[PDB]
Amino acid sequence: SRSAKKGAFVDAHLLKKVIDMNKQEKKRPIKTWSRRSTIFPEFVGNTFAVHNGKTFINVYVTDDMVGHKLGEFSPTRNFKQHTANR
Amino acid sequence: AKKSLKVKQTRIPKFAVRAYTRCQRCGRARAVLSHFGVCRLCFRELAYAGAIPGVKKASW
Amino acid sequence: QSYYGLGRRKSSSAKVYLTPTQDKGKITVNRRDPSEYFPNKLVIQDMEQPLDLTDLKKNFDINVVVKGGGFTGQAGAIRLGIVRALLQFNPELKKILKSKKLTTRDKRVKERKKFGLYGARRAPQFTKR
Amino acid sequence: MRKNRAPKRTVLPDPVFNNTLVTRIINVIMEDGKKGLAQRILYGAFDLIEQRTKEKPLTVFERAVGNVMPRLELRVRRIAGSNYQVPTEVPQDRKIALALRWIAMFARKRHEKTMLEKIANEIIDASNNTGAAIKKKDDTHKMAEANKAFAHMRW
Amino acid sequence: NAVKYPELKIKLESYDSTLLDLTTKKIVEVVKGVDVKIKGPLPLPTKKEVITIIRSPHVDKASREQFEKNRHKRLMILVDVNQGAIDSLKRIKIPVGVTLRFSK
Amino acid sequence: GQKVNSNGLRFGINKNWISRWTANSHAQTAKWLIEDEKIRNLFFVNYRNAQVSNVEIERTQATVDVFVYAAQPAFLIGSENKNIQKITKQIKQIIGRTTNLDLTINEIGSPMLSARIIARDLANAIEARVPLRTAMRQSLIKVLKAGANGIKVLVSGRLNGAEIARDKMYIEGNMPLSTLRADIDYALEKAQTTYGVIGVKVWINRGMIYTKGLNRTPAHILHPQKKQPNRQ
RNA sequence: GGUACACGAAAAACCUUACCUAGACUUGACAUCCUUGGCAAAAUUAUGGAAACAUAAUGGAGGUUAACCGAGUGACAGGUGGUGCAUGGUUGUCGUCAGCUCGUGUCGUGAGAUGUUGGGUUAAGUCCCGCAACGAGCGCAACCCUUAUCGUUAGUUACAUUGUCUAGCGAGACUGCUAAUGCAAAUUGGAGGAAGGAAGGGAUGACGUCAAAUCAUCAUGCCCCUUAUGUCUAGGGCUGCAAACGUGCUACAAUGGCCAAUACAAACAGUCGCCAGCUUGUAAAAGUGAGCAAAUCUGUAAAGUUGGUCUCAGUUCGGAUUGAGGGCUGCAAUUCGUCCUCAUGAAGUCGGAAUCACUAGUAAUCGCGAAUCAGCUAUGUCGCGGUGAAUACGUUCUCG
RNA sequence: CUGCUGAUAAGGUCUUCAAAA
Ligand SMILES: [Mg+2]
Ligand SMILES: [Mg+2]
Ligand SMILES: [Mg+2]
Ligand SMILES: [Mg+2]
Ligand SMILES: [Mg+2]
Ligand SMILES: [Mg+2]
Ligand SMILES: [Mg+2]
Ligand SMILES: [Mg+2]
Ligand SMILES: [Mg+2]
Ligand SMILES: [Mg+2]
Ligand SMILES: [Mg+2]
Ligand SMILES: [Mg+2]
Ligand SMILES: [Mg+2]
Ligand SMILES: [Mg+2]
Ligand SMILES: [Mg+2]
Ligand SMILES: [Mg+2]
Ligand SMILES: [Mg+2]
Ligand SMILES: [Mg+2]
Ligand SMILES: [Mg+2]
Ligand SMILES: [Mg+2]
Ligand SMILES: [Mg+2]
Ligand SMILES: [Mg+2]
Ligand SMILES: [Mg+2]
Ligand SMILES: [Mg+2]
Ligand SMILES: [Mg+2]
Ligand SMILES: [Mg+2]
Ligand SMILES: [Mg+2]
Ligand SMILES: [Mg+2]
Ligand SMILES: [Zn+2]
Repeated sequence: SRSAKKGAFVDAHLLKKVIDMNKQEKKRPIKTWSRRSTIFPEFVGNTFAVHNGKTFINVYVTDDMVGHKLGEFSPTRNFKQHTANR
Repeated sequence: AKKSLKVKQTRIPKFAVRAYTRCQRCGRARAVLSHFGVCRLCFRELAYAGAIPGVKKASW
Repeated sequence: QSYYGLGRRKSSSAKVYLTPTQDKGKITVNRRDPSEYFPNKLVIQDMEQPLDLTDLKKNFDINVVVKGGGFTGQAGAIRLGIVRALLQFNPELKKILKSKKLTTRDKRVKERKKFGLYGARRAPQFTKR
Repeated sequence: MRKNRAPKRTVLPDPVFNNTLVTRIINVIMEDGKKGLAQRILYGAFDLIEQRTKEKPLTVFERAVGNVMPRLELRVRRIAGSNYQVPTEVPQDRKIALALRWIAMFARKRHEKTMLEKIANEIIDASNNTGAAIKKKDDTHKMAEANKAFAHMRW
Repeated sequence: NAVKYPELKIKLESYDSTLLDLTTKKIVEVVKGVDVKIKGPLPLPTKKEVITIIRSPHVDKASREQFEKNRHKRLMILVDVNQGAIDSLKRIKIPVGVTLRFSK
Repeated sequence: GQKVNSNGLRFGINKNWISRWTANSHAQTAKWLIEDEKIRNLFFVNYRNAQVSNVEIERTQATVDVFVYAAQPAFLIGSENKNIQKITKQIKQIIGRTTNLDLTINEIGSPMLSARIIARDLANAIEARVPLRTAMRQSLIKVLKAGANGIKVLVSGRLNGAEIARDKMYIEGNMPLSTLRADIDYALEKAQTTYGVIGVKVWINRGMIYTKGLNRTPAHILHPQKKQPNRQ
């Protein structure tokens, strides 16, 4: 869907943080709100805490999740069972 | 909350798509006529008062 | 001695030029064969209706200019134009034409859509419960 | 509670066979306001009648409509329970209109190929007093004859 | 004698009609009082804009009224004017509703 | 039921527009439409004691002309033209110093048969705790004595401070509201009472307009002289 | 309920936004009054940052402080917080139905009656007769706009097959003439006429009922909050989902599906736009690039006509759903945009009890345009034209 | 020309005033 000449998209604050934490050996979860950022190849191996709307859900990216959007692996609304009206 | 929203609308945002058109007389956000910059319920009042030149009732 | 007529119908003007000739009428619409201009859906008889019952053996050369409307509207316009030009040749046709009422503007035009209505006169579905 | 009788528009003579019934049945088989399509259907059916019956299409059509054309109508009048029917003589105009409506309705339901052949074969079948519109006319006639008793009381 | 302005195409437009006719009358009167051959004050199709507004403050979208605004338009082209006509034209004082679109 | 605005129904047929200008673009059309509203609202809400019947605004590419018809223009004039400069500076601040202002005060002749000032007097009397029956009766009798046709006054709201809203109407003379030829002047005002808001609507009939045309003529400003200045 | 349910909302990804989570602020994001100086606010570049905001930069238009930029400062600002059963304003409904009243007079102990009922005629309490009533006001009608014929004015950017067309003024239709019957209003028929008896459509909506709707367009009495129910920002939400109803679109098909050629509109809109032509691409579109501030240039008309093919099947119908590759807008398209291509191919073969709209260019049907709009499964709303029907015997029944 | 056809929770606003112009 997204254009070709435009390419992918990251907020680049996430990109700077990812580069820094990749150069650092003792990585920890990266608390990010940018659900719009796509998972770049350099992201692989890190763990992110994405703001689902209320809390920060931890997602561990792999060599496979590369390409999708960062917030796509976390939800925003929860529904599990209805109740009988009558 | 209406005064703060009016003032924020006058103030320029940091993104182009952030900008929306509010009525200039009142502060109504939806149903704004860009030709006149006035919402429908104030356009009716101005037209009935004769403020807008050339805006007469239509018979078709 | 040519004759000129101006008919109208459903917002479609017509300019009909009647020329006296004795080598077949050879009706012509907008420099094109009527059988090709119209869908030839027998609407030709509609425009010939005032030129059939009285006469077309007089072999009037027909020069028609129509700009506007569809094809039935255009046919009605040229019918009215032919009649009105015929009023300029031997006004005795005026009585017979008036008898069957081919010399009156139809006056029927499309109404304007009204707000709250799905059209000129249709109304939304009404639910009571 | 209207106390006004509606006007009537001209029927217009047909510009091919000079028979108004042709224009009437064209308008009856009209759908989506397509005069050209309706006229094509009728004239193709009449040409098929030429090809089959080897007789005059207008004469065959008149023989069909006159035979299908009913005589009595049963008007529903409820008083306490169900409805007791009332046989009344119909005007000629409504008689012809009902004949054409039945012809078209039973023509657009037959099992055959293109509607051209559909209506053509329906007309040729109704020309010999054996058809579906014939069955409809027979049914209403028999129902009126059964309920002949209440003909005196209408309203 | 000189001209200095060939084919001066004055174009008039206004929300009001009668004021437009009066202004065109004054213009043609002055330009005939001076030696200029006016082509003619012809009319052009009037652009009509229609705005539809719901009457009610809250609900009942069905009840809505309409308003119109017409931009009446006239055309008038002068062949040769010269200073003798231009100086007289300077003192016309067209009313505010009328709008000029002089094209030289 | 609901009735269309008497002024709005007659505008563009037998009534000219209170603001007469043609803007450049849609962006400027809103600014010019709001500035005139601010000016008129200023003249009406404040400097009320002068009985300003109506203010008309006339603008070109860059020049603003204001015509203020008032019954007692001495209050606008002030003591040796004092408040005149104050209101001039107020208008200049409202529109802009870059434009040229042409304010013009006009004494309105035969003020009594003007719905705006009749309604303003009604609202002032209501706010001053004057009894309503007496107030409307005196206003109606003075309007009729002024020599006009029927006048209809509708006063609605929390009447006399009551907890249940009522409405009181006085029609005295023929007021054809469906007729378009009639010269009907309609005004509406809000009396801000200690118990809330009272709405006063005054229709006044001033004869029939038998001369076809979009006015372009004064309306009950002409019986005496209508010549006051402050212009250039 | 009728009078809510494609309604407020004529555009919810961010903003809108009023909701939730979280990070920040306190005479405040905005304003006045006062003691007081103006030698700023913006915008942008750095670092910290989810962004609010902080520390440094160019220290800025100007006009000496005019507006605004400040300090001090307490009155206060602020509230889409409650109460539409405290209100103004605006609106729905009975209903464009024909009613609602008043002054004087008279009748009655009185509420009250008369006029307004009675006979004719209308859409009408429209009008005429009668009459203890005589008059009057609002409502009805006409005056207003537009369509139907014509004259005149004007001929470019229309026409230029020469009188269309556009828009100012005017003529025309007035029960005006005639026959019938009625006291008279008036009703019906005929003539001429483009138009005949409210010529078609619109605007126009009486007193009042429903304590009808709106404190969330706006204004406002009263109550409530005042380092928080006020303010800024980031993320989520208004798009959920066993279900039920309303309004619409698409279909179940040969009056048709697909392909090719091709004829005929009106109205409207356009300089962050309409986009002609050309090149590229299976296509959405991209690049180049004229023309147009517009009767000049642009916004492909479709149904329709002809020809070819399918041959009555869950199909060359039907397009839902689903996977993949791309286009555009936008900081950003996952929650949550739409378009194109490829691929898959749910239901559905005319829909139960029961209901809706419509009396001519109407219903049905086919396209075009505009408003809000960066973009939008608006199939919604407001408009325009093309083709273009059937029926009305009558008020027994049904709702009002 | 006589089918059938039953029910509808409680309390409630709304006239302030003529002294008079
Ligand atoms: Mg507010
Ligand atoms: Mg927006
Ligand atoms: Mg629809
Ligand atoms: Mg139902
Ligand atoms: Mg939001
Ligand atoms: Mg400085
Ligand atoms: Mg100083
Ligand atoms: Mg209420
Ligand atoms: Mg009565
Ligand atoms: Mg009596
Ligand atoms: Mg009487
Ligand atoms: Mg009327
Ligand atoms: Mg209520
Ligand atoms: Mg309601
Ligand atoms: Mg409030
Ligand atoms: Mg937010
Ligand atoms: Mg919603
Ligand atoms: Mg085919
Ligand atoms: Mg050209
Ligand atoms: Mg093209
Ligand atoms: Mg074909
Ligand atoms: Mg199946
Ligand atoms: Mg298919
Ligand atoms: Mg998406
Ligand atoms: Mg099948
Ligand atoms: Mg009707
Ligand atoms: Mg029963
Ligand atoms: Mg019981
Ligand atoms: Zn507004």
